[PDB]
Amino acid sequence: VAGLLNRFLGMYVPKQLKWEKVRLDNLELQREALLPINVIKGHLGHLVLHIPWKTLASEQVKINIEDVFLLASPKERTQTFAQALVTKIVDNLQITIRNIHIRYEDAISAPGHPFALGITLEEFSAVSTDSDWTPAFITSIQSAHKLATLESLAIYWDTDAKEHDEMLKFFREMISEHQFILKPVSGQAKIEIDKTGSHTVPRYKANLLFDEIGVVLDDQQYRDALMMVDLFHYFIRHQEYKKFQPKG
Amino acid sequence: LEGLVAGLLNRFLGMYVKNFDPKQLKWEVWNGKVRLDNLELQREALDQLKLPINVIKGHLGHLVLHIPWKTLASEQVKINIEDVFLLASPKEEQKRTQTFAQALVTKIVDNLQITIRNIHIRYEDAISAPGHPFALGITLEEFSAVSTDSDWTPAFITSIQSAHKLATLESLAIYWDTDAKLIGPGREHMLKFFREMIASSEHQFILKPVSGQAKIEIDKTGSHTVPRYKANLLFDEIGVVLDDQQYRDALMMVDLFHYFIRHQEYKKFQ
Repeated sequence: VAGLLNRFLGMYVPKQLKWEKVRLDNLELQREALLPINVIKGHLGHLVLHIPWKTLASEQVKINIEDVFLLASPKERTQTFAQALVTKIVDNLQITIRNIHIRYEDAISAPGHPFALGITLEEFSAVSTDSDWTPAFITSIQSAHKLATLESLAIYWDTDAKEHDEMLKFFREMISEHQFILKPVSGQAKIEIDKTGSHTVPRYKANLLFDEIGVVLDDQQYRDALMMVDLFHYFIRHQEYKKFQPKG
Repeated sequence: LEGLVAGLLNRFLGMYVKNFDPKQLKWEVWNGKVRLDNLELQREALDQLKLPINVIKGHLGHLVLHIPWKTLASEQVKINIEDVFLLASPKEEQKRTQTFAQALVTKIVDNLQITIRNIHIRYEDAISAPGHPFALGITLEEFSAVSTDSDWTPAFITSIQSAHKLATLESLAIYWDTDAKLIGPGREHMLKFFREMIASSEHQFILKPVSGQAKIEIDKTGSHTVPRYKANLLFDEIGVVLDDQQYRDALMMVDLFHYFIRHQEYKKFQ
């Protein structure tokens, strides 16, 4: 239990953690946490895990994360029991995250016109539900029904734009006149994941109800839109690009 | 105005329609409405999109155009199209008159009201992913677009700075068939096949039918101060579904979207 958490945590991010409730603050992620983005800097403000250790496997767990930011840039026997434990505990957990700001700044691309790319979301909630989308603690084999809830989803992409205490404020102030492309939107998504692996049923089903999406484009963004398409293809498919890098 | 608009119509039509004849338009002298039935589209019809695609077959079942000649300056044109089917395949390797026609067309399309019904666009690809042919599809029960005011009320409007359009989609569905059975350029007026599409498990739908409304505001100023494009979308529950077969082909598909988008820049001269 505690050892698993500690080891995993150790690498992404110890004596004090005792796995009794838990509480953490001001965790700075590693530069090698993972996408080709090199994490220039990464920071998680506050984190909380509430484990019902005595009553585990009867009722769902809880983890609440407050203030996580991410900054990035382009770059040149016992184990089987443990695994089943991790499976059952992760299958019915509830995650609640607020104030998340992933901002990715590219300077090398579109040379001479550096841009900053950004995703803003100040509340996300994913929980396990039953076949009929009423939330519950169901343990099932055939399919997993997750329900996520998404408040203030916003994306900004602004062309021609550029210490720990200052940086945190900068990352958190945005959540209003930046060149947003996706106005803040709130909605709910019903994901259903198949575990049978059968070829008669889909791997993923999603029913997302969103309200009032507004998307805005400007002349700079419209000009760089094709360049941007190239960018996203690159994130998603970088290994295919790898052969073309020079080997003289 | 009747003769000029008629000739312009024959230019525009002539660009996209296979074997066009000016005799194809049927006019109603009683009101000045014009209708066309059973159009055939040319292979190069979708070129304006600059995609490496080839239109094996296209069909416009019924097309009707209502023009208010008498009140045309003060009232909008209307166009209804029914049964549009597109089967595309990937492609392997006087001064006053000109000015007046441009301004006239500008007024017409600025307040045009379009309603299209029973749309099926099908992309059959056997060349890429060889041995694993697939078919992509977009179906639309109805698509409509009208020009409106600042407050989204349909009205004839002429504004120098801004253009407001309200488009409604009813029953839009996208299907991605893996290892699909292709109609092909089999020349079997295909027509029946799209007939079945008007109307389930014969297609693998990544997008189950959804209806929605788009409020678009365009800025013709070109001013940096205001966004060139604005859009507000209100939709119904959106149901997306991923096959296990489609998920294995997903990365290849991302490749395809990019290759299509960027094809213009890799032109080969000869």
